[PDB]
Amino acid sequence: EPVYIYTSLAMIPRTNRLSTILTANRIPFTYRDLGTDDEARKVWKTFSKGRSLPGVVRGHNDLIGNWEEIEEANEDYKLRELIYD
Amino acid sequence: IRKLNEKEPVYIYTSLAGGGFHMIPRTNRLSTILTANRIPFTYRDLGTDDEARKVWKTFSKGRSLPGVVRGHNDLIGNWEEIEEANEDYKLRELIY
Repeated sequence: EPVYIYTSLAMIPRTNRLSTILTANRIPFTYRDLGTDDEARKVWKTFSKGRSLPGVVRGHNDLIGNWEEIEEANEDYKLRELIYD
Repeated sequence: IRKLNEKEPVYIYTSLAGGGFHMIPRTNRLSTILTANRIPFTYRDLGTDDEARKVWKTFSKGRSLPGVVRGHNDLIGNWEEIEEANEDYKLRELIY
């Protein structure tokens, strides 16, 4: 399943940190800009439960976590949380 | 398999970490033009998007980024070609 970093390009530098963490864990990703991407907007609004952007989404609508949660999985180094939910 | 009975998606191919000459201002200008013609789009970042990178390398003919692409690989035009066209665009994306 493809992995995305949900963002708002017009969110904050935190996107760059997220990108660095995924690359470090050899996780390929592409960006999704909620400023222009209605699918991403729908997914983030439905599932974020008020969590702030940015974040990581797998496939069409599997919200893995926002930046803070991704940070947390990374210091536990279980960021490959996102392939097993 | 792919979904039927819908419009081909439209992309602005760009490089979000810049580098390319006037990459961000030209991207911003492209965005304004597409929005002006009421054309929905998403960005493709060639820095992280390998297929978008491959598409541009194959079809750009040396044209500089950013540009507009329809579907998987229908390069409509780069920023300059798109700039000139700003008479009717809808015709070049939807009628072609």
